[PDB]
Amino acid sequence: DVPLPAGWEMAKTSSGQRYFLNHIDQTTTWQDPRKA
Amino acid sequence: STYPHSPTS
Repeated sequence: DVPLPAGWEMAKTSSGQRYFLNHIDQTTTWQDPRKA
Repeated sequence: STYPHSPTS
């Protein structure tokens, strides 16, 4: 759960957009949760 | 587990 948040979602687009969901808040975070 | 749409599409 450290290398990838567990209450967390991955939406990786081959177009070059790594945007992630927070399944807890229903919020979309572009920011790496491990950086802060 | 779920696919939304890019917030900056």
